[PDB]
Amino acid sequence: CRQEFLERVKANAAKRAEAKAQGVAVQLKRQPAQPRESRIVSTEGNVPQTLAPVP
Amino acid sequence: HFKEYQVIGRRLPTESVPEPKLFRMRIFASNEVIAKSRYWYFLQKLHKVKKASGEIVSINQINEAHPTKVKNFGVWVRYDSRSGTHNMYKEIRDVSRVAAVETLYQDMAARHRARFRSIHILKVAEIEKTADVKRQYVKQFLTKDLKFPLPHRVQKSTKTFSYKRPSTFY
Amino acid sequence: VLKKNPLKNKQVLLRLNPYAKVFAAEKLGSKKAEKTGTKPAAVFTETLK
Amino acid sequence: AESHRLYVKGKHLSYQRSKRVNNPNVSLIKIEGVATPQDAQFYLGKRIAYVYRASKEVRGSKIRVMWGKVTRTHGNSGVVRATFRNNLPAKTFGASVRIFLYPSNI
Amino acid sequence: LPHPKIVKKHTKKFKRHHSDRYHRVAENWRKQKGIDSVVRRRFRGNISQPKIGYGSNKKTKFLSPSGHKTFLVANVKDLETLTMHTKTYAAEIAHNISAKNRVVILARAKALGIKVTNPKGRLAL
Amino acid sequence: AEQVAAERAARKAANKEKRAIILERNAAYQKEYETAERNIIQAKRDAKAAGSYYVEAQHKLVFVVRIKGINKIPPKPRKVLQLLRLTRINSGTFVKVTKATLELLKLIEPYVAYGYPSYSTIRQLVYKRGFGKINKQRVPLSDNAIIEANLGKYGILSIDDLIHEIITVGPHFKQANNFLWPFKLSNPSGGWGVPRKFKHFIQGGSFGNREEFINKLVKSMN
RNA sequence: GAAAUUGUUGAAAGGGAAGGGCAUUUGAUCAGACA
RNA sequence: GGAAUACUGCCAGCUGGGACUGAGGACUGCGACGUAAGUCAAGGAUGCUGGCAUAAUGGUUAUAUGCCGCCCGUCUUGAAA
RNA sequence: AAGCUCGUAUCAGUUUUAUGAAUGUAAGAAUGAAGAGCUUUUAGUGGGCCAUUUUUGGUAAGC
Repeated sequence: CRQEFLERVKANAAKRAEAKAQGVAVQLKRQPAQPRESRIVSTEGNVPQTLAPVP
Repeated sequence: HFKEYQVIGRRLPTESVPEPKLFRMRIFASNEVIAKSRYWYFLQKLHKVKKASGEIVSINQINEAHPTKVKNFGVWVRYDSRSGTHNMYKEIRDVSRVAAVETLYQDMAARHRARFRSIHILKVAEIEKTADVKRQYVKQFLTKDLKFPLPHRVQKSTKTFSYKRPSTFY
Repeated sequence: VLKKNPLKNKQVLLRLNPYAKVFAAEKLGSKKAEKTGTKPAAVFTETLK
Repeated sequence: AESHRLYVKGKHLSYQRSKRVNNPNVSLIKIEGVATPQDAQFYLGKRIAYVYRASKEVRGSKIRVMWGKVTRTHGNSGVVRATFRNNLPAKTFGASVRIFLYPSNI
Repeated sequence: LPHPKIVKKHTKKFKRHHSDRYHRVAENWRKQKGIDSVVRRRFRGNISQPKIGYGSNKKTKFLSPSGHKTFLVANVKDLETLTMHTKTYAAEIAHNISAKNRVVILARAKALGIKVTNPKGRLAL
Repeated sequence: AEQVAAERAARKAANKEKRAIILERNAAYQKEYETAERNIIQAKRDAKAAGSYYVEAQHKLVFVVRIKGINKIPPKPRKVLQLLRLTRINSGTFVKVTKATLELLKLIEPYVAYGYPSYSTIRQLVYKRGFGKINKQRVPLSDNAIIEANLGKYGILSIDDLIHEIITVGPHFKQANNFLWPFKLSNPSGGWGVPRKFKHFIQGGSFGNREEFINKLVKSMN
């Protein structure tokens, strides 16, 4: 049930040691799944192929 | 009133499968949001995908090429009914594709009691050459020098009382 | 003692947001932009039709 | 000569109401020659007077008046709402009510 | 004295339910204790009840139309209390004061400039 | 006694200095928004010129307006509406979009109309219906010192810094959003458009995601 | 010397109920301010 | 090829008409304009003008009119009855 | 209702992530709230009818 908590606290112990041993912006908190960032997707080989209920 | 939309989707790019096949189709709707929703609804039926598995890459308004030339359209329609779904081919004479599908949706509701959620527009095509126009009610208007009157016209009153006894001449 | 709305009553609009004077002066909402000639490619046009 | 009219004749139709609750504070007035909401926009703010006739001579007249202003257009036919100083008697549903030409924006 | 315009909220009297039907039921207000009363459950078209929303404006509470608080007065020594407060309070000569003493109080109140709400009380000629 | 005009004049000098800081910040935010939207436009044009497709960056901010009454609501969504501070009908709040918040929106879809706000709507919402939670006590904004006194802890020092933290969903979004008392909107000026409000927006109703027409909707409600 | 209940006089209303609430016309009647 | 325009969105663009509201009561604050003094639409209405000064306000009251409005109390029951 | 603590990190008919054979835990995830715990004691209360969704049985049909 709490199998992840002890492991992530051990990861918090690894990231606290890494925090002290570096000029740090810490971020040990888990952030939820963000909205998707912008990307330019190219259609050079992979052509935008049409479909329809032909059927 | 309608609007035609090119809507594309390519089931979200993950590991080991980069750049999928980009599934493109033309969607008649009233606005962009409805077009998007209709596209996902069609994708779930054409193959086994979901709304969360993909992404709308491009939504674009397809304006009509020559909105001044009267065309002879033939629309392949299928729709869910009181019984099982079935194909239908109706021929429509109109100026634009948006206006022709508009007249179809109102006619489908009028003669078959099918709302917007039932109708699957398959293919709207121009019939280029006449005498290949199949339906007789459309071929009715393709005769040489068609001169027909509009007998018995109503005169729209602005008041309640008239002083003439109206003349429905034309 | 009473809530003066901005948007209307330009005086309280200038009480908050001191830039409102500069925004109105340069117009900055009706601001024109320079045009380019980046024509869409053959692929985009053919797949649109 | 015959015409001395400096106002537009109109009819007090009803009170502002639902099916079951009438609001006596707001009276609906049909102005003659007005058929749209757009035409009645000229008539907002103008002083209406219901001129009735009472047998007892109060202050040197057997003629009595109730004042009020046209407030806002009501519906799609040019019938306009009206608020009077003292409300209209409810017996006056279908009575002639005088829409004056002041205050003018002309 | 400068006062706001007086808004009463409820000019009418809060009469008891069925006080106009029966003669044995007084017009004096009582709350309908019964659970199946349509007055208690405040139905459409039933009599309005006293509730704290009808409370008069604090700046214009207890004031007569003239913007004066009425103050009952029996004699000169009690009238002499409102020497300083002439535009706040106005005198009210008590109902039981004789016609002999009312003329004393009225003359004295004219001298100090304290307003009497009820002259013409026992002032027949 | 002294101090009658001396401390007053020094206070006026401090007021002028603080105001000037706000001015150059506002100019910086104005230029930021303008160049941002120009970048979206030009990247779209360049994508078409390359024969490519430009996806936009997914929206990170929604405005949620309650559409339904307090009654005949299941508890599963009724708790959610209290958590989004949508206590009465037509009450509106800003929501940061995550995986955690999007499913909260999916539970309450028949009861709210939400979408993605523009800068113009947020500017008009905060300028007109702007109210702060100062210990409690729904305080009207009206003065920049009122914003700075509470949110100077988190950088924010004026009304437009607060709007900036709302739209450009920042490091201190939670504090600016929770500071803002839930907006109390009127019923829409032009009407709802639809005959029946309780169908999904896609099928001729009001509720659910409308994505962009929330700007048309909320500006009439404002 | 109350009310129930009744007579007379004056006003008013009344086409298979009445009394009650909101609002006003009409008739009746009344309060100040101008001390 | 070179334009216009629709639709959509923004303006801390301008300019009219209409309605309801004026709460507070020496001064403090935040501002705007001004070369400064001073002014202001900036911490909630003032300025000007007219009729009446009593039944003209308004109230109480009898009635008319539009709309609403089961007969209270008890006792049952999940309710009405 | 009364007293004594902390007015707080005391939590929530909610979502997420992870652990699991629409329910179970944990969180240095989200969002929401300043009404939290502990004694002492003091009123009233101890029926149900209707409908929606799961699910097991049923039949001319209801159920």
